[PDB]
Amino acid sequence: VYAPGLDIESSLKQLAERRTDIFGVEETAIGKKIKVTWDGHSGSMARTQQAAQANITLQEQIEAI
Amino acid sequence: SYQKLLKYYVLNALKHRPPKAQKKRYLFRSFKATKFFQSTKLDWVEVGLQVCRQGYNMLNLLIHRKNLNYLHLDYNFNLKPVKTLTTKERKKSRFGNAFHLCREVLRLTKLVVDSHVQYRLGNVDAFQLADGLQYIFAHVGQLTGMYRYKYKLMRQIRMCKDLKHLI
Amino acid sequence: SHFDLELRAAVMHDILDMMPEGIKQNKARTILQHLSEAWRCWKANIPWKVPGLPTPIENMILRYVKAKADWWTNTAHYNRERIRRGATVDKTVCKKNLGRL
Amino acid sequence: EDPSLLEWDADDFRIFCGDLGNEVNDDILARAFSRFPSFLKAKVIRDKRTGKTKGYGFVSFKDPSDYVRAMREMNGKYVGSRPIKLRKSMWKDRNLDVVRKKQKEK
Amino acid sequence: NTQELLDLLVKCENKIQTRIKIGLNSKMPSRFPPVVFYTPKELGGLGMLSMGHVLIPQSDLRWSKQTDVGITHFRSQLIPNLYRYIQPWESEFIDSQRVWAEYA
Amino acid sequence: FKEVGIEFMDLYSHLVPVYDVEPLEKITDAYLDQYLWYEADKRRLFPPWIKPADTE
Amino acid sequence: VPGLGRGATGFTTRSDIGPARYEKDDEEADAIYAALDKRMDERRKERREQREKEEIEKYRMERPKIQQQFSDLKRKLAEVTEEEWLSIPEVGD
Amino acid sequence: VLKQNPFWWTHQRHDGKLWNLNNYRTDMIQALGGVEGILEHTLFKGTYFPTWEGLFWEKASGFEESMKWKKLTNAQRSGLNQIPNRRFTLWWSPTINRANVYVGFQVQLDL
Amino acid sequence: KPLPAPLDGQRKKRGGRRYRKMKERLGLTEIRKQANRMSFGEIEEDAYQE
Amino acid sequence: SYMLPHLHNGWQVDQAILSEEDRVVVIRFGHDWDPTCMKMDEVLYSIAEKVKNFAVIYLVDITEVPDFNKMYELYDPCTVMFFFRNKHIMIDLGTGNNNKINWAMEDKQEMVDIIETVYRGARKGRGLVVSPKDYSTKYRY
Repeated sequence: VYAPGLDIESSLKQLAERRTDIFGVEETAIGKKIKVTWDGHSGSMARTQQAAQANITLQEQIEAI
Repeated sequence: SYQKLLKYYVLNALKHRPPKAQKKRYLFRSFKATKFFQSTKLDWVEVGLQVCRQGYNMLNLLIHRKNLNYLHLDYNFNLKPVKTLTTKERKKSRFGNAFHLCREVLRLTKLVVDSHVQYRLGNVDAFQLADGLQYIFAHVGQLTGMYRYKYKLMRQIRMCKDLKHLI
Repeated sequence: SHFDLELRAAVMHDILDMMPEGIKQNKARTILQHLSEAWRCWKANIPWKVPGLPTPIENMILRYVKAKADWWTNTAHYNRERIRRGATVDKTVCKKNLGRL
Repeated sequence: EDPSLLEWDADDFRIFCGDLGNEVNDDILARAFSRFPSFLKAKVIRDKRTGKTKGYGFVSFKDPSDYVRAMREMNGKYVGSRPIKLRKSMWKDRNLDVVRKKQKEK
Repeated sequence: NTQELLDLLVKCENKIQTRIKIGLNSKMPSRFPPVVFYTPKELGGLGMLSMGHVLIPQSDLRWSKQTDVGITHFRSQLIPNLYRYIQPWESEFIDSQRVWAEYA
Repeated sequence: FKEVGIEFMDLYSHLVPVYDVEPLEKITDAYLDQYLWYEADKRRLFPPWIKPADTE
Repeated sequence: VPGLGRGATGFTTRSDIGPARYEKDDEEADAIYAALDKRMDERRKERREQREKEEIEKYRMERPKIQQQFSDLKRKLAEVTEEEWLSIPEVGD
Repeated sequence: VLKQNPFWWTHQRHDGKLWNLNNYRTDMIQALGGVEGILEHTLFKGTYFPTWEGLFWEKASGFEESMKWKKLTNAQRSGLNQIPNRRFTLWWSPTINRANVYVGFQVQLDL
Repeated sequence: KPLPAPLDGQRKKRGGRRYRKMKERLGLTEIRKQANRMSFGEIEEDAYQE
Repeated sequence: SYMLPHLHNGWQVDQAILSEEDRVVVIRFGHDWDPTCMKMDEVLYSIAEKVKNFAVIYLVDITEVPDFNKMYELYDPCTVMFFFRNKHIMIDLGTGNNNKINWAMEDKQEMVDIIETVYRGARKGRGLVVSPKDYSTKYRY
């Protein structure tokens, strides 16, 4: 079905924060307010997988800190 | 030729507007202030060959980015395929206009520096060097072909033809 | 062009802002349907009065409908001026403009 | 007269399921159809010497009543990688073809 | 008598022809043959009426035919216009008066 | 009488109203129109300067 | 899981659309290049931003924003009570 | 009546038929180059009928009997309406599918 | 209500009886000759009268 | 507003694609505040309940979920893609590339036709289907 009321609020608040041409009576700027991804090539999963594992373990290191 | 030269002179004079108040920032002074650059005094022909090689390297670093090697770029910046291309491979090879514009600019630079190195070697004298340079600048339309990737350049080409007529 | 989508989003956000969290999980869709029904009633030239709707919300909806109606009239007139003066258009635009006119 | 039609026949009803994905459905038909009503026999016709699935398979059901619900609820149901088509089993063997030929002249 | 109307007519006819060609294929052709448009409906064509100056290329009129003897080649100009076949209003009126007096 | 349904033929220059009337009333109106025109022509209600005429 | 675990595979047309196929020194180099770009931009930034600000201010003076228009009705809407809030009918009638 | 009438000024019953175009049709055929010259461009000779005297078209017959009456979706109606365009294109293929008409890049149909 | 899922029919496999009335409602027979035909070659009637 | 459900990361997106088994999954990649996405999302909202039987719609924010940009070449304002049983289905719109839509159409009827054709073809077993209209020309006269 359609999204719940609180999800509608989540969407609307983000739209307001991103569009001050309509909402947000402070200032302007259309889209402005006021990371490794796989390239789809099979010969790159090992590098991409390690990067996510290498980043998360660093995130785990940050988590320990 | 006379009439059109006058036309563009008048157009520039009429459309002129006063410049704007900048803050006087200097690109090469900033580069020198940086640490990746250093100064030296070189012969112009040496610098020209240097720039030709560097431009070739830059352009060649842009085709093999996709790891899709079916296009070969020679040292005169004439880009041709290495084989017959499937339609899918033609679509992959398809490249934007800006790329070809830069390629043809570097081609013109190559032509000029090659003329200068010819004179320096001795294959031609100073008179033939000057004749070749004038021919290059009056026939950049025939030799290089930038009008296929930017049409406003037909203005430059026809103006250069008119200048040739006048001289 | 999409002033109507913009206005609808603005009014929905404003209404939802002041509504307590314990009721927005259910009444958002109903208030949107009320907005649509009010617009339909205006387009059809019939009286629209929901007896149970609180008067402040009714006032806000009336303002929304007024703004959308103004935009609707102006855009219909401008598009018809285009088409009549002579411009390239398509069957869907021509039919929608005919309905509005 | 293949000696392979004497395993399902307990006075049960055989549904012939065609349009099966060749790569799969060695026993996934049994896995799907075991939910109703209980353990049963569901074979897949995989020709020998090639290991390639010929397509159609057969499923044996205890009652005509359970078979009705099974057909109405699995006709076109996504099994494996293809939807399945269900029809009635023919088993037109000799003991029945002789009777058919006898009836023809009558 | 109206010079603007002739230009409008030919522009609109070209628009129709281009619409048909675009429907045929996404890329506009060069030197499309006019036989397809102007062949009569009952003969497989569109039977399009013309009020412009369409010159049929001499190449298009070549046609062959084979029989037991072998192959034989043959030929046969501009498309007719509607106005040459429509009768003027002035002649219409004068002939009407005359014919109806005769009938009386 | 009943209600007549109105739409608009779209000649891009201007819209032309088009009315759709109930069939029985259409029949009665058509008969009345024919009868009135015939009798008016018989009695020469409309002088010759009212156009268009049936003849030209 | 990145999104390759789906077993999917991308597609490419044109060898122009983005990518190509980042350590301490690369961070320093990127800081250097960002400083270079900002310093080059600094020429006319002040005048450009001032003109933009004045133009938007005048445009808003001449034609306000939608939520600005609806601020009054929103404020008054604040008044209504929770008892009315959950009693709102539905268009089904 | 919603339909626009081009002959809003005359009635066939009273004024008669004020024009005539049979001569125009015959002259159009002659100018296009005679029935045989016209037929050259089509695919008629590929059908291998002995002559063009006893032939007849079948308007709106299609591969589905044309299925003119049915409860098809809008897309299916669109396909049923594109069928005649397909027949026309096949009929005129010999003179539309040539290098003179369409420029470069030729491609062979598989098999 | 949503669009129904565009399944085709299982396919009228039994005929006559009810089904001839099912088509006699709306899809009854027709001329089947010289009403569906165009008669290629000549025009017979006047020229342009589509 | 956009009452349509939103996906917030790559795992959610791929789980959404793998959840459906007999309905076409439509995904709109783009920013909700871009006007092109505004119009396209309005059309999708209009047709969502009509096509609920055989399709499910989802919206994806490029910035929130960028991991698909490289593989799928998501760099236009708004793009629409179709999936069926984890298979990316292609449509021969006539635009030159069959992978996506990459423009905001305004007729809910043609959108419904496109989704229906994709469903028909994918269920039949195809990986590419032919649109019942050629969008090579805008058809404006």
